[PDB]
Amino acid sequence: SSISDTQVYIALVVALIPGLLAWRLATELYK
Amino acid sequence: SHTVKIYDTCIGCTQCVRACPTDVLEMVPWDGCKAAQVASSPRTEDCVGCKRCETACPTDFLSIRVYLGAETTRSMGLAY
Amino acid sequence: LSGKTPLFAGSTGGLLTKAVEEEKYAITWTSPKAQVFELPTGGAATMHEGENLLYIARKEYGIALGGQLRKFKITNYKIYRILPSGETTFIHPADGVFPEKVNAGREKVRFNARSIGENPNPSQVKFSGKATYD
Amino acid sequence: IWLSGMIFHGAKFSNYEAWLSDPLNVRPSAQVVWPIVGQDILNGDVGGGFHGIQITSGLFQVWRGWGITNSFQL
Amino acid sequence: ASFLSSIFVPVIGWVVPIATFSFLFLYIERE
Amino acid sequence: TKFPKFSQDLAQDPTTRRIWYAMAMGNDFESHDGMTEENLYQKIFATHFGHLAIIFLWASSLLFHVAWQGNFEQWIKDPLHVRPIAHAIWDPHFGKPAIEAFTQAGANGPVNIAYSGVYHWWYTIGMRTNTELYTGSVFLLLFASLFLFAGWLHLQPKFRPSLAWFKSAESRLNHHLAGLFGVSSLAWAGHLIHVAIPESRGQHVGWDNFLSTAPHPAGLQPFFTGNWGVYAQNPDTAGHIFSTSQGAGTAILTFLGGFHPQTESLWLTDMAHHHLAIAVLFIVAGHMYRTNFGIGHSIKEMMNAKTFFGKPVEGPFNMPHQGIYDTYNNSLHFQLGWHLACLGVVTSWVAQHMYSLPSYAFIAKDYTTQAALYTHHQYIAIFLMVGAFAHGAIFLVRDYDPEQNKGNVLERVLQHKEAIISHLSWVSLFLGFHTLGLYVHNDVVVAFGTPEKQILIEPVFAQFIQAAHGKVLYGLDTLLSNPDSVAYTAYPNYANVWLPGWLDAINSGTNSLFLTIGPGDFLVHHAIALGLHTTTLILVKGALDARGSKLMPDKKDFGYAFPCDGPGRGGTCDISAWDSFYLSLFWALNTVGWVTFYWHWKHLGIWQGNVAQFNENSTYLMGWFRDYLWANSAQLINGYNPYGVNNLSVWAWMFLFGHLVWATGFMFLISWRGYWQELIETLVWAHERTPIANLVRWKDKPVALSIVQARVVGLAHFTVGYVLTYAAFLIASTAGKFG
Amino acid sequence: TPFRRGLEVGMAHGYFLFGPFAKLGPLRDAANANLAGLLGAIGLVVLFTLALSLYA
Amino acid sequence: AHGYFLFGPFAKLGPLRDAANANLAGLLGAIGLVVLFTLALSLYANSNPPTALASVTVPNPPDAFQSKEGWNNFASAFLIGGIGGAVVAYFLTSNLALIQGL
Ligand code: CLA
Ligand code: CLA
Ligand code: CLA
Ligand code: CLA
Ligand code: CLA
Ligand code: CLA
Ligand code: CLA
Ligand SMILES: CC1=C(/C=C/C(C)=C\C=C\C(C)=C\C=C\C=C(C)\C=C\C=C(C)\C=C\C2=C(C)C(=O)CCC2(C)C)C(C)(C)CCC1
Ligand SMILES: CC1=C(/C=C/C(C)=C/C=C/C(C)=C/C=C/C=C(C)/C=C/C=C(C)/C=C/C2=C(C)CCCC2(C)C)C(C)(C)CCC1
Ligand SMILES: CC1=C(C/C=C(\C)CCC[C@H](C)CCC[C@H](C)CCCC(C)C)C(=O)c2ccccc2C1=O
Repeated sequence: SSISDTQVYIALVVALIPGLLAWRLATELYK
Repeated sequence: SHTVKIYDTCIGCTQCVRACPTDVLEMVPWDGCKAAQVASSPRTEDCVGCKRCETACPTDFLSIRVYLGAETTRSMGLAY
Repeated sequence: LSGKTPLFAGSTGGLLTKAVEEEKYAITWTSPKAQVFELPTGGAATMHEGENLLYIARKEYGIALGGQLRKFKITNYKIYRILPSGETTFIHPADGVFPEKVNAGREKVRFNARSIGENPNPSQVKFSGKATYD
Repeated sequence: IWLSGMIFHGAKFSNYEAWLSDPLNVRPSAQVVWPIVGQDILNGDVGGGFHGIQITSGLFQVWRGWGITNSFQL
Repeated sequence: ASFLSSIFVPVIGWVVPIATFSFLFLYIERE
Repeated sequence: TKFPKFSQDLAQDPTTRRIWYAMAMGNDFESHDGMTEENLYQKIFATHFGHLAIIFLWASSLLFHVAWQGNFEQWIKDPLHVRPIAHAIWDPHFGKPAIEAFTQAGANGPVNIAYSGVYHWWYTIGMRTNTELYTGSVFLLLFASLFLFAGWLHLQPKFRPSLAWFKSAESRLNHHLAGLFGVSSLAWAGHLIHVAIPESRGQHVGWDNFLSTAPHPAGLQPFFTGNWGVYAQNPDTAGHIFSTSQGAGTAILTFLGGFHPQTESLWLTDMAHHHLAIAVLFIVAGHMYRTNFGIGHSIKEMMNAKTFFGKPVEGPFNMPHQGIYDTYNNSLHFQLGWHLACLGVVTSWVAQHMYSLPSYAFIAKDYTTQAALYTHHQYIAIFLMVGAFAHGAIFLVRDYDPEQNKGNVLERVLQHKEAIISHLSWVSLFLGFHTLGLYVHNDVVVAFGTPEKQILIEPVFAQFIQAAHGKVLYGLDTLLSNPDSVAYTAYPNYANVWLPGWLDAINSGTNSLFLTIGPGDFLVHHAIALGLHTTTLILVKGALDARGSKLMPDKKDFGYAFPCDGPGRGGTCDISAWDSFYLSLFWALNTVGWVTFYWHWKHLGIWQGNVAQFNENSTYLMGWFRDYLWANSAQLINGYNPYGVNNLSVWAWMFLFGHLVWATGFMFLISWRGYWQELIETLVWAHERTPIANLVRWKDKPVALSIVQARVVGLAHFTVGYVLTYAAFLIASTAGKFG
Repeated sequence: TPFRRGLEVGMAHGYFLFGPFAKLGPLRDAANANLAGLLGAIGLVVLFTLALSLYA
Repeated sequence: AHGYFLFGPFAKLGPLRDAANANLAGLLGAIGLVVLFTLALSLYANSNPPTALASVTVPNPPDAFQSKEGWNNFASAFLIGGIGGAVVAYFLTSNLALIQGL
C-alpha cells in the first residue's frame, strides 16, 4: 500500500548529497 | 549619466538649448567655417532624459541623440 | 548668498528631507516691480522689489521658474547648488553669457565628427568595454 | 427632433391605443422592422394584435401620465 | 511516516521564507 | 551597495530600480561586467548541469510521492475504473467537510487525484510495484548529483574547457546524433525487449534475473547469424490481456502496425522494432562530419562552396551561404533562436500524435490526462516558438556583423524585408475578414431562424488526405482506400505489412485516429491560420526591424529592450524589438486557445457519444459560447455552493484566481508610469511628515516601476491568469463528466 | 545595571506584599482569598512603579 | 502596549474562538506575531538604518535612534515587554469571571 518507513528516511538522507553539491556549484558560479 | 552625443549635422539653430529643462546643453563656437555656433553638452550629469532636445532638432535625422544609461537622483527627477 | 523670500503662506509642495541630506538648490532674481508669480510647486506668491531668493529641491524647478520670469521681463536669474556642508556653486549661467547665446571661451564636448549612419555596429564592438556612441 | 420622433412612432407604428385597454397583459411596442432578410422575427407577438419590438424606455407610461388616449392627439 | 508532512510543510511556508528574505534583505542593503 | 555584482550602474542607483533590474539581467551573462568569451561559454556550460539536475530531481519527486502517497499497485489491477493519485494533501486550513470530500480514490486521507498520466507510462514501461518506483527515485537523485559535481568541476581552473572546444561543432553533431540520439534510442529498445515486453506478457524481469532469463526463446544467434525473421515469428494475439500470458507470443520485434485491442494503444513490439531502426540511422548519420580523424564533411567548406561538378554556381542551390557557418557558431543567440524553433515544432509534433496514436496503455480511456497532456505541450510549443524569434531579434542587434556576411542569404532577406512583412499583412487580413464574416454570417442567419442559409463548406481536400490513408467513410476510393491502387498493393514488393492493422484502426471510429472532419472543422483551421500568420508577422517584423527603421534608424545602438525614443517625430511608444515579442504572446496564447477549445469540444462530443452537437453548432459562434463554455462550466462553478463542497473545489477557486490574475495585469498594460510616480511622491511626503513613522525610513528610494518592467509584470499576469483558469475548466469540466 | 537592581528589588517586594492582603485582607476566609492577595499586591507595585517613574 | 493589543483579535475572532482553548490561541498567536515584529527590528537595525526625522510636532531631534545600537536594544525590549503584555491579557480575560465573581 505504501513504502516502508525506513526506506523514506534513506531517500531523505540521500537528498543531502545533491544539496551539498548544489550549494557548491552555486557558490562557485557566483565567484 | 545619460550620455548626450552631438553629430556633425548641426546647423546652429539653438533650438535644443532652449528646450532643455535642466540647462545641460550649451552652444559653443565652431572654429571651422561652418558657423559661429555648434551645440555642446557639458553638464551631462543633469540629463533627466526627456528627449525635448530631439523633438526640437530640424534635421532629417538627429544631430543630437540621448543614449540612456545609469540612473541617479538628478536623472530620475526625484525631489526626495 | 543673499536675498528676500517670496511672501507666501507655505505649501506641502516644496522642500523635503533630501535638502538636509544632499544637494538642495536655490534661485536668485531681482525685479523692479512686485507682481504675483506662480511657484514651481503649486500656489502663488508675491515678489519683493529687490533681491528675491527662493530655495528649490531640484534644478528643474528653477529654470521652469526662470521661464515664467522671462514673461515679466526679468532676465537676471541665477541658480545655485547648496550642499549639506554649506558648499554653494554657481551653475546655470556658468559664464556671463546665457547658454543659447554663444561665448568664445567655451569648448565643444561629446561631439562626434561623423553622422549617425557612420557609427559602428554593436557586433563590431562587444566585450571591448566601448559603446557604439563613441 | 428626437423627442418628437419618439412620440411620432407611438402615433403611427404602435399599440398604445390597445395598451390602454389592458396595460397588464399587452407589452409596449412602437418599433416595426420591415419584412426583409430574416429580421421580421424581431416583430414577435408583443401583444394586442401588434407585431413589434418590445420597448423599455417607458414612453407609454408617460403618455398615460399625460392623459393621452388616442393616436391623433399624439 | 505521515508526521513528516506536519514538519516539512510549515518549514517551506514559514522557515524558508523568513530565512531567505532575511539574508537577502541584508545582502541587497549591504555596502 | 554591490548587490548585483555584474553591473556597477545598477549598484550606483539610490532607487528601488536596482532590485528589479537585477532580477531581470542576472542570467544575461553577455551584459555582465567584464565577461570574456571564454568565461561566457564556461559559465553557460556549468549552468546546464544545474538545470539538468533540476529536471531529474523533479522526476524523482513524481516517483516518490506516487510510491509513498499513491495507489499504483491498486490502480494496476483495475486501471480504467481506479483513479490515480498524485500526492497527499496536508493543509491546516481545511475543515471537516473539505477533508471528507478530498478523501477519494480509496485513500485514508485527503488526497489529490493525478492527471499527468505517469501511471499509464509507468505501467507500460515495465514497473509493477511501489518499490521499483523508489529505486528509480533514488537513482535519479544520484544521477542528478553526478551532474551537479560535473558543473562544479568544469569551473575549476585546469578542468575548464577552452573556447575552441566549444566551437568544435562538427564533432558535437557527430556525438549527439550517434550517441545521444542513437545509443539512447538503441538502449531503449533493450529495456522494451528485456523488461517491458516480458512484463506485459507476465514474466517478471529485473536486475536479479535479467542476465539469466532471455527475452526470446532462441538466443542472440539469429541476429549474429542474420536470419532476423525469427524474431517476428509468433506475434501477440489480438486477445492478449496486458501484463498476463493469455494470448501472448514470443516475438520481440514485429511490424504489426496497428493498435492493441485491449489497451487501445500501440504495440510494444513495434516500439522495440521502432527505436532500433532509428538508432541505426542516427549512428549512420553521426559519421558525416570532419572530426579530427579527417574522414568526413566540413560544413564550412560546404557553405563556402562555389562550384558544382563543372558549373560555377553561387553556392548550394546556387544560393550564397558564404558566411553562415561562422554566423551560426560564433553567436549563441543564433543557435538558441534556431534550436528553440526546432524544439518548438517537435513539442507540437508530440501533442498532435499522443491523442491520435496513444503509446501508453489505457491512456485513451482516461479522457482527462489526454486533454491536459495535449493542452500542456502545445502551450509549451508557443513559448519555444515565440522565444525563438526573440533571440533571432537579439542576434540582429548585438551579434549580426554585416561585413562578414556581405551578400549571403541572410543579408538578402534584410534587403527585401518590406515584401516579407507586407505580404504577411495581406495574408492575415485576407484570412480574418473572410474567416470572421463567415462566422458572423452564419451566426446572424442562424439567429434569424434560418440555419439552412448558412455558408457550410466541406473540408474536401483534407478528407482526401484521410481517404489517402484508407478511410472509407467519405467514399472517395482514392490511394490506399482503393484495393487495386498501386500503393495499397505494392507491385514490386507486396510487403505492406502495416496495412491490415492500420486500416482496422483508422476505420474503427472508436479511437481518435484521423477522426471525421466536417464544415465546423474547416473554419477553425483558418482561424488557426490567422493566428500563426499574424504571430509570425509581429515577430518577423520586430526581428528584421530591430536594427533600424525610417522612424528610428539607430535602433541597434540602443539595444533590444529599450522603452521608447520619446514623443518626438509623431510618438515612439513601442519601437523596440522587445515590444514585438511583447505583443505576440497576446496572440500566441489565443492561438492555442482557439486550438484547445477546438480539441476539447470535438472530443467531449465523441467521448459522450454526441458528435452531432459539434458538427451542427460549431459553425455559429454562439454554439462555442453556449454548448461549450456555458454548459460545461456548470459543475465547476458549483464546486463550493452553499449546500456543501465537492471534489471540484480547488478548480473553482483556481478558476476565479486566474480571473483575478488576468485582470490585475491590465493595470500595468493600460495604466502607465507617470500617473503612479506622482502618486508615490505623495506617500513619500506623508511618511516623512507623519509623527511616529518618521523614525523608520527607506534605504532605497521608492519609485514607480519602469516602462519596460510594467510590460513584463503585466503580461505574466495576463498569461498566468490565462493558463490557470483554463486548466481548471479543462480538468473540472472533463473530470466531472469523465467524458 | 539599573535594570538588574530594580528586578532584584521588585522580586523581593512583590513576594513580600502578597502576604498582608491574603491573610489579613478582606475575603481572607474564602476560596478566592489567595487570589485577592495577588491582585492587591500587584496594585501597589503599579502605584509604586508610578511613584518611581514620577519621581524620576 | 502592543502585546496587550494584539491578543484580542486572535482570541475573539480567530479560529477556535468558540471553543475551550480560545484564549490560549490568542496568547500563542500574538507571541508569534510579536516575534516577527521583533525580527523585523533586528533587520532594520542590522541594515544600517539611516536616521530618524524631526517634524513640527517633535521639533527637537527625536531620540538616539541614529545608530544600530539604539534599534537593537529596542528590539530586545520589544520581545520582553511584548510577550508580557499578551500573557497579562490572557490571565485577565480567562479569569475575568473570577475577578467579577469576587
Ligand atoms: C504554507 C504554510 C502554512 C501553514 C502550515 C499554515 C498554518 C496555519 N495557519 Mg496559515 N497562512 C499561510 C501559510 C501557512 N499557514 C499563508 C501564506 C497565509 C496568507 C494568506 C496564511 C494565513 C493565515 C490566516 C489568516 C490564519 C492562518 C491560520 C493558521 C493556523 C490554523 C490552524 C487551525 O486549525 O486553527 C487554529 C488551531 C489552533 C490549535 C491554534 C493555533 C495556534 C498557533 C498556530 C500556534 C503558533 C505558535 C507560534 C509559532 C509560537 C512561536 C514562538 C517562538 C517563535 C518563540 C495554522 C497554524 C489561522 C490562525 O488563526 O492561526 C492562529 C488564521 O487565522 N493562516
Ligand atoms: C488562505 C488560503 C490558503 C492558504 C494559505 C493555503 C495554504 C496551503 N495549501 Mg491550500 N487551499 C486553499 C486555501 C489555502 N491554502 C483552498 C481554498 C483550497 C481549495 C479547497 C486549497 C486546496 C489545497 C490543496 C488541494 C493542497 C493545498 C496545499 C497547501 C499548502 C502548500 C504548501 C507548499 O507546498 O508550499 C508552498 C507552495 C509553493 C508552490 C511555493 C510558492 C510558489 C511561488 C508562486 C513560486 C516560488 C518562487 C518564488 C516566487 C520566489 C521567492 C521565494 C524564495 C524563497 C525563493 C499550504 C499549507 C497543498 C498541501 O497540502 O501541501 C502539500 C495541497 O496539496 N491547498
Ligand atoms: C530555453 C532557453 C532559453 C534561454 C537560455 C534563455 C535565456 C535568456 N533569455 Mg530567453 N526566452 C525563452 C527561452 C530561453 N531564454 C523563451 C522560451 C522565451 C519566450 C517567452 C524567451 C523570451 C525572452 C525575452 C523576451 C527576453 C529573453 C532574454 C533572455 C536573456 C536574459 C534572461 C533574463 O532576463 O533573466 C530572466 C529573468 C526573469 C525575470 C525570468 C523569470 C520570470 C517569469 C516569467 C516569472 C513568472 C511568474 C511566476 C513564477 C509564476 C507564478 C505562478 C502563480 C500561479 C503563483 C537570457 C540570455 C532577454 C534578453 O535581454 O536577452 C538578452 C529578453 O529580452 N528571452
Ligand atoms: C472612593 C473610591 C474608592 C473605591 C471605589 C474603593 C474600593 C475598594 N476599597 Mg478602598 N479606599 C479609598 C477609596 C476607595 N476604595 C480611600 C480613600 C481609602 C483610604 C481610607 C481606602 C482604603 C481602603 C482599605 C484600607 C481597603 C480598601 C479596600 C477596598 C476594596 C474592598 C472591596 C470589598 O468589599 O472587599 C474585597 C472585594 C473584592 C472583590 C476584592 C477586591 C480586589 C481589588 C480591589 C482588585 C484591584 C485590582 C487593581 C485595579 C489593580 C491596580 C493596577 C491598575 C492601576 C493598572 C474596594 C475595591 C480593601 C481591600 O483590601 O481591597 C482589596 C481594604 O483593605 N480601601
Ligand atoms: C556520446 C557523447 C555525448 C553525449 C551523450 C552528450 C550528451 C549531452 N551533451 Mg554533449 N558533447 C559531446 C558529446 C556528448 N554529449 C562532445 C564530444 C562535445 C564537444 C564537441 C560536447 C559538448 C557539449 C556542450 C558544449 C554541451 C553539451 C550538452 C549535453 C547535454 C544536452 C542536454 C540533454 O540532456 O539533452 C538530452 C537530449 C536527448 C535525450 C535527446 C534529444 C531530445 C529529443 C527531443 C528526445 C527524444 C524523443 C522522445 C520521444 C522523448 C521521450 C521522453 C520520454 C520521457 C517519454 C547532454 C547530456 C549541453 C549541456 O546540457 O550541458 C551539460 C552543453 O551545454 N555537450
Ligand atoms: C478581438 C480582438 C482583436 C481583434 C479583432 C484584432 C484584429 C487585428 N489585429 Mg490585433 N491585438 C489584440 C486584439 C485584437 N486584434 C490584442 C489584445 C493585442 C495585444 C496588444 C493585439 C495586437 C496586435 C498586433 C501587435 C498586431 C495586430 C494586428 C491585427 C490585425 C490583423 C489582420 C487580421 O487578422 O485581419 C482581420 C481583421 C479583422 C477581423 C478586423 C476587421 C474589422 C471588421 C470585421 C470590419 C469593419 C467594419 C465595421 C464593423 C463597420 C464600421 C461601423 C461604423 C461605426 C464605423 C487585425 C486588425 C496586426 C496587424 O494589423 O497587421 C496586419 C499586428 O501587427 N494586433
Ligand atoms: C482584508 C480583509 C479581511 C478581513 C477583515 C479578515 C478578517 C478575518 N479573517 Mg481573513 N482573509 C482575507 C481577508 C480578510 N480577513 C483574505 C484576503 C484571505 C485569503 C488569504 C483570508 C483568509 C483567512 C483565513 C484562512 C482565515 C482568516 C481568518 C480571519 C478572522 C481572524 C483574523 C485574525 O486572526 O487576524 C488577526 C489580526 C491582527 C492581529 C491585526 C488586527 C489589526 C487591528 C484590527 C488594527 C486596528 C487599527 C486601529 C483601529 C487604529 C488605531 C488608531 C490609534 C490612533 C488609536 C477575521 C474574521 C481566520 C478565521 O478562522 O476566520 C474566522 C482564518 O483562519 N482569513
Ligand atoms: C558494457 C558491454 C556490454 C554489457 C552490457 C550489459 C551486460 C549491461 C548493460 C547495462 C546498461 C548499459 C544499462 C543501462 C542502465 C541505465 C539504466 C537502467 C537506467 C536509466 C534510467 C533513466 C535515464 C531514468 C529513468 C527514469 C526513471 C529512473 C524512472 O524511475 C521512470 C522512468 C524515467 C523517468 C525515464 C555488452 C555485453 C552489451 C557489450 C560489451 C560491453
Ligand atoms: C481616548 C484617546 C485615545 C485612546 C486611547 C487608547 C485606546 C488606549 C490604548 C490602550 C492600550 C494599547 C493599552 C495597553 C496597555 C497595556 C498594558 C497594561 C501592558 C501590560 C504589561 C505588563 C504588565 C507586562 C509585564 C510583564 C513583563 C513586561 C515581562 C514579564 C511578564 C510581565 C507580565 C510581568 C487615543 C490616545 C487613541 C487618542 C486620544 C484620546
Ligand atoms: C501599480 C503600478 C505601479 C506601482 C507599483 C509598484 C510600486 C509595485 C508595488 C508592489 C510591491 C513591491 C509588492 C509586490 C509583491 C509581489 C507580489 C511579489 C514581487 C516579488 C518577486 C521578486 C518575487 C507602477 O510603477 C507602474 C509603472 C508603469 C505602468 C504601470 C504601473 C502600475 O500599474
